Amino acid sequence: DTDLKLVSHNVYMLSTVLYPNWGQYKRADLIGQSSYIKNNDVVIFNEAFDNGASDKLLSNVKKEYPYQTPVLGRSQSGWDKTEGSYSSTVAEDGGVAIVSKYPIKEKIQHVFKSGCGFDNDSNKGFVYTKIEKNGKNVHVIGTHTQSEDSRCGAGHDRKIRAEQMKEISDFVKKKNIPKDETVYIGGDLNVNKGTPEFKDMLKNLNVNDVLYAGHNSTWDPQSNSIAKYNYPNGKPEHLDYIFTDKDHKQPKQLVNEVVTEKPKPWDVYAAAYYYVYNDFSDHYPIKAYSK
Ligand SMILES: [Mg+2]
Repeated sequence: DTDLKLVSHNVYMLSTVLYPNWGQYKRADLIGQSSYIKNNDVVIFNEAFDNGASDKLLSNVKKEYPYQTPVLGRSQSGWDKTEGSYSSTVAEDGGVAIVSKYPIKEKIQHVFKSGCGFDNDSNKGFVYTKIEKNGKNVHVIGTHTQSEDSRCGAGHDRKIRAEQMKEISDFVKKKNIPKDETVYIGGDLNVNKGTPEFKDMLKNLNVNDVLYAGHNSTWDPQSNSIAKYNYPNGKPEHLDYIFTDKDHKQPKQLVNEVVTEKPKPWDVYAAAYYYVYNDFSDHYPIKAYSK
């Protein structure tokens, strides 16, 4: 009715200056040609860091999703409001963008005030959109929260995520969005399913849990060729979600499906080594919808 089909995907579009050989441009095209990216209402991207590769990706999906936000933290242009700890002086944007098949009526970027000082060179945060479907409004917040960084510390990473999630939920409450409109909150939330922290996330984001489908992890060194390479030893975890605020209208029966679609194999002929991969990113995308 106003309920949406969404995808969220951390696309691993690292800086092509710092990480020249991660197939960023090749993957921007493959993602655009994929099936999972198609036939949704709204797509949330995370780790759209490299400006050129990210803009290519966004361009690759513009015909289907003509209404697009800028990428979080790139500049103040194109936003209805910029808030949080927005910095001109950070070399890296926040990598979050939202595209929509339906007109975006309002777009706000919020760079997180909470974070870690020895990788604070990112405008990480959330992007809020109000979207009009069938003359009615629906709200989508896309985000990407503090990674499990071995330098900041596990305990600190968890506290950072808590505060960042509270920034989102505070934003939602202060926005005074009428309770008869749904507010989706999704992205790479970096909290593993089935953990003590997971219960905290539901409270801090003010969301209900969802029904799950498909694969049982979203970052999976056992089946994903990119994750496998980077962290051969890694435990698969389920880190990407799309939830709705629990005090606003609920979808009929929200599902999060972890999609394991793979592109045709693609290579990087680095001077040092040759490598072949067959994933869009080191994370799998989530598709959310109600059946
Ligand atoms: Mg990552």
